[PDB]
Amino acid sequence: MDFLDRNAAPLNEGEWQRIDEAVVSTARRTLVARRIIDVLGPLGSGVYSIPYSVFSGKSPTGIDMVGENEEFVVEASRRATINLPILYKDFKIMWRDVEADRHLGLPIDVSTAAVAGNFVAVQEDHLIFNGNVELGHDGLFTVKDRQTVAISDWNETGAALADVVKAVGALSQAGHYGPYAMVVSPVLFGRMIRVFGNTGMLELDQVKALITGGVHYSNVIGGSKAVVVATGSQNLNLALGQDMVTAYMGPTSMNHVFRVLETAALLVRRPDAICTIE
Amino acid sequence: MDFLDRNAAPLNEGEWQRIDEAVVSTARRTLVARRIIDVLGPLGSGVYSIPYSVFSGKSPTGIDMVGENEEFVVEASRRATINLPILYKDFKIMWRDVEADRHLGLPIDVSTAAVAGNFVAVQEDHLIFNGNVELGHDGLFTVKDRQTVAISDWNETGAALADVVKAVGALSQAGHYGPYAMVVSPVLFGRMIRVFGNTGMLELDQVKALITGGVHYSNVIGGSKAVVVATGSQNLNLALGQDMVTAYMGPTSMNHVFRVLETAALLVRRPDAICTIE
Amino acid sequence: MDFLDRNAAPLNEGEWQRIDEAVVSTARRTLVARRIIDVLGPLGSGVYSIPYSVFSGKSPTGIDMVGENEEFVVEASRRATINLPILYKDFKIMWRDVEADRHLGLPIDVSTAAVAGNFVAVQEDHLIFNGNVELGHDGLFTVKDRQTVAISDWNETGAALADVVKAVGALSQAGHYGPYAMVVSPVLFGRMIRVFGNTGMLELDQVKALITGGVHYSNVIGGSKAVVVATGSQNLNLALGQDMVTAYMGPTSMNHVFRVLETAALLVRRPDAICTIE
Amino acid sequence: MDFLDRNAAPLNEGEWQRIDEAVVSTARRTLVARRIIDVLGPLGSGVYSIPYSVFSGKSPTGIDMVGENEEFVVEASRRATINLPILYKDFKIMWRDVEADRHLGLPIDVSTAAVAGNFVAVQEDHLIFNGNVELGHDGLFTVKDRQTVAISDWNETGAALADVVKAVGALSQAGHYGPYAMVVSPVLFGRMIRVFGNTGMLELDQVKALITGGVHYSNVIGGSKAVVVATGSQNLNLALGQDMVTAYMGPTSMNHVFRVLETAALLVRRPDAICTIE
Amino acid sequence: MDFLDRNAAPLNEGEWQRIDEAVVSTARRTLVARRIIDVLGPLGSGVYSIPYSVFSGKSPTGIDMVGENEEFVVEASRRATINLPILYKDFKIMWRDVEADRHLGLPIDVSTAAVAGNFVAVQEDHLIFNGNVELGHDGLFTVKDRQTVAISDWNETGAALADVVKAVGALSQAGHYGPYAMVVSPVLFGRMIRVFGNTGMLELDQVKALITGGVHYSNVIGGSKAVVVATGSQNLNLALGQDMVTAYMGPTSMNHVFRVLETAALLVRRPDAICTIE
Amino acid sequence: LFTVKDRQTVAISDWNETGAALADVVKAVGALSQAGHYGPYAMVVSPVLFGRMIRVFGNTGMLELDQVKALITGGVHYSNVIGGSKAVVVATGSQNLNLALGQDMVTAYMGPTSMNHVFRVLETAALLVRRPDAICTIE
Repeated sequence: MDFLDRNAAPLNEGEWQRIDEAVVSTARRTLVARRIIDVLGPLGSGVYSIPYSVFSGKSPTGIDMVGENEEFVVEASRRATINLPILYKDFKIMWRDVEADRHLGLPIDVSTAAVAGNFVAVQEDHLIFNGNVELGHDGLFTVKDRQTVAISDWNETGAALADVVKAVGALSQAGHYGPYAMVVSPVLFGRMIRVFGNTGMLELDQVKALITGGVHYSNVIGGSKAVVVATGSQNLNLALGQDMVTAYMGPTSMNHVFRVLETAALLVRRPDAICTIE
Repeated sequence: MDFLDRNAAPLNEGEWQRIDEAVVSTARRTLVARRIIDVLGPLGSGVYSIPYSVFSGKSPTGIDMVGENEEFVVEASRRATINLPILYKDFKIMWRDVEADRHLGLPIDVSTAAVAGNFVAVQEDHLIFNGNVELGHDGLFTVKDRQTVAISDWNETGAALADVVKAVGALSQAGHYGPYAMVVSPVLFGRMIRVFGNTGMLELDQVKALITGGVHYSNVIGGSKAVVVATGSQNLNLALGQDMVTAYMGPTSMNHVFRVLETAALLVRRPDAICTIE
Repeated sequence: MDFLDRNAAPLNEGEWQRIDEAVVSTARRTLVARRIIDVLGPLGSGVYSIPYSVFSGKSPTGIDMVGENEEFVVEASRRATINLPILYKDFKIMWRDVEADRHLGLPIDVSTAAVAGNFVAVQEDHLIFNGNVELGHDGLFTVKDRQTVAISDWNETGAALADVVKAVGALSQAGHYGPYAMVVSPVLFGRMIRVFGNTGMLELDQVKALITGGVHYSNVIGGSKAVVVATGSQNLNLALGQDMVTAYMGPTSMNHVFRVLETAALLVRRPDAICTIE
Repeated sequence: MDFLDRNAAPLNEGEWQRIDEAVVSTARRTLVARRIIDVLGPLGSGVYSIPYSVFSGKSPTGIDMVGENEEFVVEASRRATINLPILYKDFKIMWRDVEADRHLGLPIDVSTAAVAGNFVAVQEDHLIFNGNVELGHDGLFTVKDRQTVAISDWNETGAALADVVKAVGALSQAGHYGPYAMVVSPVLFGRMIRVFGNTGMLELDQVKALITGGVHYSNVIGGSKAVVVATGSQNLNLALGQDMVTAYMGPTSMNHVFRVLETAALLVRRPDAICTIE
Repeated sequence: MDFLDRNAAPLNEGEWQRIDEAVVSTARRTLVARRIIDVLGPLGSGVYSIPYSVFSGKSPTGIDMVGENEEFVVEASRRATINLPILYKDFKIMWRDVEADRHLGLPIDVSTAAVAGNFVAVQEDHLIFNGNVELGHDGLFTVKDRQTVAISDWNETGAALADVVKAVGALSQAGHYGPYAMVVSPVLFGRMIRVFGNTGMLELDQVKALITGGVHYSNVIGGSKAVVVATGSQNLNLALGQDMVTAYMGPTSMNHVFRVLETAALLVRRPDAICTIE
Repeated sequence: LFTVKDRQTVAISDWNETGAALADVVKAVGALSQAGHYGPYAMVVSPVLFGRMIRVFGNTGMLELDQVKALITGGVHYSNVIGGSKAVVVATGSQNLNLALGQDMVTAYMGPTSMNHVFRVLETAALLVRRPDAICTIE
């Protein structure tokens, strides 16, 4: 394999294991998507593209004593295909710090790696929620066949629950029963909590009664928007390629340079399972 | 056995284990019934019908120093019998994807299986709650000897708690003490949460105090209805036959074709334990 | 051979044995034609068409002291070829019945196989007597030079003997001495069970005394028709390719489908050896 | 098995051997239906219900050169289930008679056992011919799609033969040929004992010459009734769960109670195989 | 591999050997594109898509004494992906012909196989030259950045040579030297068969003396059209996933269906290597 | 080939003109292309017509027969049995036509008559017109 040429770096196995931990544990905290979008794979380092079906059509289910029908198939409305981009960010580790570790035992400050891990995961969320124009990707706020609901004035105490009930209505019309999850921009999340009124309860918990998969803010979603997602590998997956990892790129100047790379793409297999409120 | 002729498919043991997981984990999330109706069996692949007792009559319990009575039996009001239908839905796996897996190692996208698992489980819920006319089955909203309560206007803050107290009254009159569970249509679930009033509490939690088995929405229950169920193998079971499984059916065209099949039926042994609100 | 398969089928040997026995035993019960007409063959599955000779004309015959002449040759009035169709019907054995046998112990319902056997035997019967229009076959009621005898009203006692006498006159006038056989539409066969005059045996018994090859009936013969045949492997043959057999065809849906097939054609070698009472 | 067992019962092997034989030899003289209908199985003591197929409808057969078409599949007009009742009576052997037998040789009184065997055999016969309304079991006289013939007086000579001719004239024209069988009520069976014309054998012996599979009568059948049956497991079976057997139900006071029981039901696979003269 | 396999198919090895050869030897006479373009691979049955690089642009080269500068890197004008279609047709061998072959030596009719091989080869040729709009596959006549020449009549002498000179005068001046190749429509290919002036060889043989890599024609190409190609894998390849092969798709009725399939697409790495005369 | 009812046909031109025979072959190959048949085509011509193809095709300065032989890569042929002005164009190969031989041409001894030895040449042959639309007749 060895594109991940960790043999040529100076960092010993302990320093690698601590870099990998400082990346992974920063991913786990930073990502919102992998809380509501299930991982597919990881597939392998070399996979450049995925063929995947779109199951955008509703169809009946077979029910009989014996099984005398063949019309009760599921058939792809189309076999789409998607290329897996690279998300990457780079951090230096100064050669003096490696020398200090290897002689004195003052250990490498891997927080540079953790900051790269954050700046990659932020981009991963941005790709997943907002899509990306220039790669020709689509995301939950761009995929064209999705459901949509016109957002009401969420400064009124009746608004957000009603709009959630509209969204779950439109998902139920598609035949996507629960469990639903929802992700909300901070501009609206700071309203669901803010218009409790004299009725004296947070709308966030009122909605969390219905949207049993939970609600999240994400600063990545610009402006007033929300998206309701019927969760599961039946509807979406996040296809990883090669999971979030740090690569060595040789030195530049005397310093060492490393790259965090991540090759993930969003498989929206069922746009009818997505309902944006916007 | 080998009606489940998984020897003839190309998919290796790993690809089968991942299909089985992608089915089972989709069932577990999708089903509401198996949360409030206990499984019976699975009985076996070959069982076509079940004889089962109806215990619809209340009777005294023996209490003595020694045991000098024989009138304190439980006797079936009738031995009914029910045929176990097949629920099924089919999905293709394209031969190219199997070739890609077996050579490149780009793995089978089993989400086709998961989508079939969903479209079967949705039908299983539909059969259990709404019955099925043409199989001659009955369900919780059709079984004829059940209790019933006239639903009030649940747009009023007093309504739903009062109607639940009526329903638990009528169950207690049958001698079905708790724990009760309740399933509610979304049209009413979006009202129990919506008429908190200035008293500023969700009726859903107020009812969840009394209906300690919990409350669920299910889009399967059309219109304004609810059903209250005194849970347990003493009152109901879901008899499986052969638990939710995927079968291979040979190829059609070059493609492979698979079937999810499930043979379950609802044993309403005690209609007096069911009380619909409608 | 091995155009059929025994081995990919799910059935064990005892099930094949019961299916084949139920087929052969329904054929014997139903193949009226193979009582009055000899089987040529069965020649084998590979035979597709057969050349045969028709001797409709009559010719001079040699009487001389030395035998000088050579004009006296048997000339086939036409020499022809007939194609052997397939006669087939498919019966479907449900997977659940195999599963019940293999685990519970209830034997297979081979009644479907017996009904397929009957529908094949009846199709062969209909072919032999009436002939398939699309294939351009000739049947005993549609061959061109047969002795047409006008039928009288068999409600008069002795009329069926009178018309049998007419038919056996017409056949005897054509070089076809006995033993004749006759097949009767059953509405007339019931009308032949009368005590004949003062005679002290049935009109059926007088007819059998005259038609020593026996009287039969079959559903296919149109209302109030009958046919008298001057039997023997000269005057007529039935040519069999593959004799009636069962073949598996793989699954359809998930149920096992089996085919009963036979290849048969009527060789009317002497169109004068046939008399239809109509 | 062991639902019946003989180790608990008091009797020595010879007393069982006599009680069994005194049952069986009283049944045999009374079982009429088992003469005209094939027994299926007996399938097993625990067989509670049977799936079976009813071929009321008719469909075309394949006649074509290559056999391309697929439509020519045998389809049951309905698939049905039957529930096997228990037929039984309880006969009590008083303990003193046994205790006498052990010491004074005076035989066990078996006459109660013979009476139970008679009552069971009579109930079997009645269930088969007349059916039972509570169990919803149609009988040979009451199945819906049976053929029917408006009976004449049978007080002319030949009217019984004429109606038998009508009945064979309606099993034929409906796919069934012989060997037929028939059962008549005794009032009519006497009216069939006439010398038929100048023929020197009884009209009963004519009807037997036409109905070669046997003519019987049972006092179970009321008024002017007869049923004509196209014999053979392709059409009808008597399905036996438990063939008639004696079971020890333990004591009562100190007397011994034994049960004769039988489990038996009529499978009517082809309704048109039945014709009733009525 | 095993997505196609021959153990399930009925044929003996010689019947496969003849059916394969009757495919391949009918393809060979018809494959024109494979004469003018290099086959790449075949890469593998499971190769679903290919990344490839399009060098439309031009950039400076390093010419300097030390080679200090870094800018002189080859950059693709775009990086692109192509999805390999399946090219196929289904040809049916009727079971009777095989069964005849086993018993009477009459050969399997291979002519259907040759017709399928022809239709596949024709579709390959059409896909390469003309492209397919639904798949979005540009062809040699339709790629955007190809060179073009406004055709003359070709009804003067030398006009075909003059237009060929224009085409080589536009592959040269664009980085491509020979050996060129060319394919013309037959209407024009006939118009190239003139004796060229006083020269004593055909104008076709002049064009072949200039276009040493070969001149061909295919009826697939409509009207006045010709394409001139700078051969070699540096510019174009035909990428093959599966080279043309026969696959057994199982039975249908009892007949055998076989599929000829091929997976193939045109890689246009250098668009300027193509010039169309049109 | 000249009788099968589902065959393609072209109206024959006056081959006493120059180029008319090539133009008719162009029509026939057009109709076979429209039918979905590509070459190698073959052709057979009555000698009364075939001789009319041995002309200088025109300014092209070569024989029209060599033009047709370049367009019809199975070659032009002629026969006695194609009576009058007719030609047939055929998309060759077992995919379209076959000639089935039972017994390929052989001599058999029939014995003496009078005393002169009689011999019989025999053959069994029939035409498998597996695709009538693969035939186009110019007539």
